[PDB]
This record gives sequence, C-alpha cells and structure tokens, in this order.
Amino acid sequence: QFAKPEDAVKYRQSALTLMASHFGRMAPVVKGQAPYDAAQIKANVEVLKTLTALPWAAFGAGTEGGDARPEIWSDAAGFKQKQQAFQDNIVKLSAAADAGDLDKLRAAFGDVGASCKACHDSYRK
Ligand code: HEC
Repeated sequence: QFAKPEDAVKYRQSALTLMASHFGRMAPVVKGQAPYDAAQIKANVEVLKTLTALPWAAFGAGTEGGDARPEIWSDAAGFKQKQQAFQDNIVKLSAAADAGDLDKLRAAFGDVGASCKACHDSYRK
C-alpha cells in the first residue's frame, strides 16, 4: 500500500505510536493508581489488539529507514518470532481483560511489556 519507503516508515511509526498509547494508558490502572473498570479496560484492549497486528506489514523489503535495524531484514525469521511472541502475549492480555481479573491483567501486562522490550533490544536502533 506504499509508494515510497518513507510512507511505510511513517505508517509503521504511527501504528507503533498508537499502540504505545493504548498499552501505556493502562499502567496506572494496573498499578492501582487509577480505578479499575472492567468494561473500559476490555474495550481498550480490543483496540490495542487491532492495533497490534498493524505494524508488521509495513516492514517489507524496501522499507528500510527510520529506527528499524537492518537485522529486521537480515534476520527476518528472528523478527517474525519476536513479533509472534508479542501477538501471543496480546492474546493473553485480552483473555485477562475479558475475564475482569486485575491480577491476571497485571501479570499479562508485564508479559506484554517484556515482549515489546525484547523486540526493541534486537531490532530497534
Ligand atoms: C518487534 C516485533 C517489536 C515489538 C513487539 C514492539 N516494537 Fe516498538 N518498535 C519496533 C521497531 C523495529 C521500531 C522502530 C520503527 C521505525 O521504523 O522507526 C519500533 C518503534 C517503536 C516506537 C516508536 C514510534 C515512533 O514514534 O517512531 C514506539 C513508541 C514503540 N516501538 C513502542 C512499542 C510498544 C509500546 C510495544 C509493546 C506494546 C512495542 N513497541 C512492541 C519493533 C517492535
């Protein structure tokens, strides 16, 4: 869907940005600093879940640029793995949310977060 590499870059960064917001916004709740409303959380996770599938398609060959390390392309299999483990954690998050269990959510939240970090460690400049 992209004409220039710059456009894929702009797209993926935007998706990542949005996702960061949707995920990050739950930290105070998960930490107990904000009240917990199951329904609100559930809806937010639904959005997050949609957003989380988006970025991956904008890292095709020829989209080199931004803060993407070249290893994303040299080591595609490793990148796919990182991405899949991440989506899997999203699924867990989603299940915790659906169930309305703060403990579960809290734990899953940590798992997801570690997933973000794992990817960044190997593939983000
Ligand atoms: C690999 C599969 C990743 C996972 C999982 C997550 N992120 Fe990441 N992120 C990744 C890369 C390769 C990049 C650089 C993209 C580029 O082309 O510049 C990023 C970047 C971000 C950003 C910056 C967006 C911007 O404004 O430029 C943010 C805010 C970000 N990542 C956050 C983020 C969060 C919160 C994640 C988990 C919920 C997460 N990322 C996972 C690679 C990967």
